[PDB]
Amino acid sequence: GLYAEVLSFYGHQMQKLDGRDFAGYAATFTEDGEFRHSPLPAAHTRAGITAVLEDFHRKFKIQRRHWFDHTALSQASDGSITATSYCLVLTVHADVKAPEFGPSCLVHDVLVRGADGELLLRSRHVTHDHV
Amino acid sequence: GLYAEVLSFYGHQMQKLDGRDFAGYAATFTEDGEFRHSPLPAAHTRAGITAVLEDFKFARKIQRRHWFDHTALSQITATSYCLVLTVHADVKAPEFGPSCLVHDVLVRGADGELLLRSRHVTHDHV
Amino acid sequence: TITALPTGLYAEVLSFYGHQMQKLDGRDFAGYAATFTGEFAAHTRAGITAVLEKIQRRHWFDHTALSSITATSYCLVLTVHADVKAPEFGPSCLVHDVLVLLLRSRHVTHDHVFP
Repeated sequence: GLYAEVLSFYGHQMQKLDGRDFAGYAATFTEDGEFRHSPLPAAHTRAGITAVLEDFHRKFKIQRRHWFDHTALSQASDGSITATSYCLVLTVHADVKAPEFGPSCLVHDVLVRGADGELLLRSRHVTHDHV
Repeated sequence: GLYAEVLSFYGHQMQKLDGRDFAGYAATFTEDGEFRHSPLPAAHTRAGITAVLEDFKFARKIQRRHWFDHTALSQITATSYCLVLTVHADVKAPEFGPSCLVHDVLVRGADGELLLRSRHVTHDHV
Repeated sequence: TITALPTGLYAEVLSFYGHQMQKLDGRDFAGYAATFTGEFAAHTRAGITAVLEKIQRRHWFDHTALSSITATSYCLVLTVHADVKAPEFGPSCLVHDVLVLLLRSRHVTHDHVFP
């Protein structure tokens, strides 16, 4: 049940990000949420995560898609859920049917539960397979 | 439990489509099932969906794969990413495209099976 | 429906694949072979490990379909070269598995190889 719940969490989360719902995407993080886009320092809090998303977005006629695969879960000692997933970024250009691909990434997530049973992302660290 | 069942539903459904089992694929729709390949009039009923698939360029040298990702269910309405792969004989690297959004409406069958009332596909490059 | 398999088993298979492929792609060839009981043709874990023996590969899976449990999945291999952001793709494969979670056999066919 937990595995399907995390996949569903990721499904809604990524569709917000790719739909330019940067505030909704940040809302899936804890309020002290930690996000490292690349090995620039990590962004902190939802407002910080939102700012980082806008800035890396200005470079983008463009429709981005963040595909996930092979999510692997494990329980930490503090009740947190460690998640590691593959991610492949698609960049779709207007009137060009073939997307261009890259980067291929590893997504290191720390998930938490809480009083109301809902999951939230404490931290996300993204590494690039070509780096 | 429903989320895993929908992923399972898509796994069998897409493998039918990619295996050129167009009638089996249409059988995953309701009787009045509706399919819209792009914003082209939409096909109606199993025969209409099957006919549309038969008509639409390719088996001696082409193998297609319709990958799904990030299924999100809501209220059953389903939206998933889709990426089409075109594999050519003796060519290891597939051709990619289009990248699509799959807007689905899921309902409960009489046998208790899942079925698609409607499927609307949009293309990310349009 | 009455012939459907439990949904918990389906998620368990996806999780099984998630841990399994990450070991393989991390060049943990013994850990990957440890997910077999098994034939791959190579036989037993020691034979599988030996056969497996700059570049970072990723084996993506999709559309797992279950039916001993017979499993068939799509697989797409990514080859990522150092300092090159766009991966190289291929082959696209079908993964035929028999689950008892552990594998006796994995039969991989290539979509670009026609009869």
